[PDB]
Amino acid sequence: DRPLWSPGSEPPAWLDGSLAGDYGFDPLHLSEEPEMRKWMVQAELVHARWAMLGVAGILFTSIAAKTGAPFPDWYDAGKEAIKTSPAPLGSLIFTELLLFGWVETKRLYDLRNPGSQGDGSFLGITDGLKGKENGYPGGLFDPMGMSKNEASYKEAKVKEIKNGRLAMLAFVGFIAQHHATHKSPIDNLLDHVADPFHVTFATNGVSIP
Amino acid sequence: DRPLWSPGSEPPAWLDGSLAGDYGFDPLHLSEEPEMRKWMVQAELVHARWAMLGVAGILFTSIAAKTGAPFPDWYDAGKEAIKTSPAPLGSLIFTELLLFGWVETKRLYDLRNPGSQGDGSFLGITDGLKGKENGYPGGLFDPMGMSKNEASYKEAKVKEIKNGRLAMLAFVGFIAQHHATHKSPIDNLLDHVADPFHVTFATNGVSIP
Amino acid sequence: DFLYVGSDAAALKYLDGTLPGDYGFDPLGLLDPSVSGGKGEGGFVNPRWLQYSEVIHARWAMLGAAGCIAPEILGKAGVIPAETAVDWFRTGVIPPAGVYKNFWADPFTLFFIEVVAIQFAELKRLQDYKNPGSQSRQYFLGLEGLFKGSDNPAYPGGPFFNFANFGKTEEEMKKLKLNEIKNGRLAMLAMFGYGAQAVITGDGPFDNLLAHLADPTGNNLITNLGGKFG
Amino acid sequence: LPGDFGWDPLHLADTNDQDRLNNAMSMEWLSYAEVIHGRWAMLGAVGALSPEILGKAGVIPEETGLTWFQAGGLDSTSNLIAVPFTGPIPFQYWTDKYVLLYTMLVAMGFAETRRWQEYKQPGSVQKQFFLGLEKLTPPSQQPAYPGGAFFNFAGLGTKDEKKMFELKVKEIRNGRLAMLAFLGFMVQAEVTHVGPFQNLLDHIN
Amino acid sequence: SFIGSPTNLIMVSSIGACLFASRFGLAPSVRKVAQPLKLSDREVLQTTGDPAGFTATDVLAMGAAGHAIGVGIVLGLKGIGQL
Ligand code: CLA
Ligand code: CLA
Ligand SMILES: CC(/C=C/C=C(C)/C=C/[C@@]12O[C@]1(C)C[C@@H](O)CC2(C)C)=C\C=C\C=C(C)\C=C\C=C(C)\C=C\[C@@]12O[C@]1(C)C[C@@H](O)CC2(C)C
Repeated sequence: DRPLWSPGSEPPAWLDGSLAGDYGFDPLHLSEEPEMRKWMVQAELVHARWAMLGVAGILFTSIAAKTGAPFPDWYDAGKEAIKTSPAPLGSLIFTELLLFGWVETKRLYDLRNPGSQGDGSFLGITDGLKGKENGYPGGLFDPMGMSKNEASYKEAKVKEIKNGRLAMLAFVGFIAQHHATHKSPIDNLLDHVADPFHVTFATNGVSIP
Repeated sequence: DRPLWSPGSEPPAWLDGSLAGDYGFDPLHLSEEPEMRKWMVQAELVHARWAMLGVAGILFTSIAAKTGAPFPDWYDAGKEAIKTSPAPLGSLIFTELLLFGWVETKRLYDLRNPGSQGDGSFLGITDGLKGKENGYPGGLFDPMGMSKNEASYKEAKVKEIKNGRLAMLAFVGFIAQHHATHKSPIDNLLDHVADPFHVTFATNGVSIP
Repeated sequence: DFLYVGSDAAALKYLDGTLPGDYGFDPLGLLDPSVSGGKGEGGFVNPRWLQYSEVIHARWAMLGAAGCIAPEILGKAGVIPAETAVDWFRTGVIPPAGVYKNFWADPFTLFFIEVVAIQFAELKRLQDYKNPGSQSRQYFLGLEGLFKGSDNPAYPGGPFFNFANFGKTEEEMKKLKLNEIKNGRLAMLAMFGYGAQAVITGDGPFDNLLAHLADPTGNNLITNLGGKFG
Repeated sequence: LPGDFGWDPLHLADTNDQDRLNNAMSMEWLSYAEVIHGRWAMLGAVGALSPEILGKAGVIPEETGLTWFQAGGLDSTSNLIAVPFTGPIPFQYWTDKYVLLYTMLVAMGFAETRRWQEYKQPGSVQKQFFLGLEKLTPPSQQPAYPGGAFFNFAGLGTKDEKKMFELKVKEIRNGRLAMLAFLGFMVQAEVTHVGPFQNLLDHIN
Repeated sequence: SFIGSPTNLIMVSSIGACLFASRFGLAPSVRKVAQPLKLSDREVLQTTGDPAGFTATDVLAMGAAGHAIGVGIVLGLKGIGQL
């Protein structure tokens, strides 16, 4: 009744198609327990969102570098950023660690007990900072969005998870062909468009001995 | 009840003799599906018409070259034309690509739904650019033809498809004895009529080990 | 007529005019229904998978035996240019033997294209072998109607796999089955030959045919085993 | 049938099914193929022995009369195979070397398609159009023995039954003798490169 | 193994002697199981043509034994300086 990851395959019993992007691909039987199922859903959502954010930032920086603006490569960007950054190394990572620890244990204890942070303990807000779904919060994180409508929310969930998986593939592609070519992903794309019949993953010397 | 491609053979059930030149020649049983039959008959009609136009142009150029008018061989004629033509390569092929792609899609969407272009969406004309039959349009393509009479239309359909198949045979023969003799087809005809018992496809060297 | 040279007894007792082959040549014995008895998919030694792999090996051998010898006589003639007309093991399949430099892409690029396309093809084939007709239910570019298959996963048929769709009668279908399996068993030995001839002479198989034709005693097994490169 | 000596040592005719079309091994198909193979064998024997006698006797002008293989172009030492129309023929015909093959292919293809379509569906191949050639070959229940206005135009067998079968037996036995004779000519032309009447004269002398 | 060599003659005579030995009793073939004096004349599979029990494995083993005996005879005669 659903398009699976392989046509004619047997979908898992714990994957009933009620999740976003539920293509029934799970050969290692992970997320079988419902608590770990929720934990895997949360982990996939946050890894997906960070993959899309990092891929978008990498693409924007590489496009700006290709257009002539002074921008670093997606690799060693922070290495040449810190020497001009007023914030030194050490303090920056620790500040982001403290702040992200605050946000992430807040959302962690929201995951453990849904609606636990909607009691007004954090600056007296009740409707906000309360989880609407498994890996989907509400209140502050939906300023104008159409999550009120159920069908549009489901379509946006499917779009978000598919874009997330595409961004994971994009990030592994980024690191792989950066180690292959030592060039920007936009430079690799322009090389592929310029000479598709010869420039590829096979004629780079490395990865094809 | 009809002359077949082989006397005594069994004609196909889908070839009932209601088509132009329906000799029941179908060993691979193509055009069995009605939509596939429509696409087969349209492709055969257009290939026949273009083969007839090509053989007419080749014969005219070869006859003019024999009689004394300056005309190159039917092979590499575009090579000898592109050095003197004002239109350079690239622009000419893409211009004819655009125009005949236009006509290709117009007749394709007339084939899929008949009369879909007779709604006046193109220059506000109704009776023109409308297909009276499957592979046979109507309106401005028949200024003074006798297709209004149905007997003359059927006779002209049979004549057109037979001349088209003869043009297919003429074109494959043209390329075959051009590769065999490296000469014009009119020169080949003159050589065959000069010494019929000797000058033929046996003594050309190539194609006979 | 029937049976063959090997033709072990207690092997013709489970095959008699049923499979498209069934010439009685099972000296070792691998189509016994007692082999791989029980439940589940199990193993590869079973009559269904053996017939499946035999016809797949057969058709692949037909395609290979056509493609190995096809450029050669046409290169002897004026059909294809002799620059492209090279021996089948010198096209890039064995780079120690030789590669064709004048290709539109790198041989590994063509290898990746082949890997993607035939991985799609063979994985759909395997998934339809596990679940018959299951590739006509999942949406695939709007062409699910031609992947319905038949009861035999080896012989799917349909609007595309049999687009000529002749052999509707059982007798003509059985004759076509026997013809396919016999020409495939010929192509078996054709590939076995072609490989052995390539390793014993270093030249192409039609050149070996010309050598046997011009001098049968001077160019045969005994002289070529004692010659250079083998 | 038209012949039964009880000599089937390899048992190649046992196929446990009888059908008019396909399988290439029914008794009727085998008899038809053997009869026409034999008829081609006596035409081959007479065409490969006739220029030999009339060449040395001077009845026919002598150009490769003693060697049918040289007349057809069969040497097996030129480059590849002793396929006819490939060996160097010293005599130039009115049809040089290969359009003769083209005419033979188109004519024999016409006749073979007519024969095959009579074999598949009898009585239907003489209906549509053949420029008036359809009336010469009426249908018959035997594929090897049509008869009629052509073939059996003299009417030497359409008067009884027993003499018809005697002619069948005589024709098939002369045909099998012709097969053995043409295999002999095969062997002599392949292993000696000299015509068979010359070998007859050598083994007489 | 040139046609006319003494080694070729030894090989062909050994092969022919082995086929003669296996044709009419006289050898532990697939038809004849072997006791200390090789009796009891059994039957399995089929001979596929000529009579007795010359199966696909009967001519395969006797050819193997005839070939292997020939290497002993030829190299034995070569070692002592004969043929
Ligand atoms: C484009 C991908 C995408 C999509 C389709 C969604 C969809 C959704 N998210 Mg999500 N989200 C995303 C990315 C995305 N998100 C990212 C990257 C983050 C991290 C910042 C989040 C963080 C997040 C939270 C914290 C919450 C959601 C929620 C929601 C739901 C609200 C519906 C809505 O407003 O539509 C969202 C529509 C869009 C995002 C489309 C806008 C895309 C813009 C136009 C792209 C251009 C901006 C980009 C930076 C420029 C790229 C430049 C590049 C070309 C170089 C819905 C399921 C809420 C929820 O589920 O509540 C029930 C919720 O609480 N998301
Ligand atoms: C047991 C190990 C072994 C192996 C693998 C080889 C292999 C080889 N030796 Mg050696 N040799 C060996 C032991 C071995 N020998 C021993 C013990 C001695 C005794 C001293 C010798 C003495 C010896 C001499 C004196 C010489 C060799 C030579 C050779 C070569 C010729 C092979 C040949 O004649 O077959 C011919 C090839 C075949 C029969 C091919 C096998 C069939 C193929 C694989 C079928 C595959 C086709 C398939 C369907 C399609 C392929 C896939 C495709 C789609 C990509 C070969 C590389 C000769 C040499 O150097 O030549 C290069 C040579 O001069 N050898
Ligand atoms: C691909 C991936 C994970 C893939 C996992 C796979 C296939 C697992 C497969 C299976 O589990 C399934 C499904 C089901 C199981 O039954 C079986 C197996 C087989 C086990 C994660 C990527 C995850 C990728 C992520 C999260 C990427 C994040 C990127 C960020 C944060 C970027 C930050 C930057 O810092 C950089 C790097 C450099 C700077 O220049 C720019 C900035 C922006 C500063």
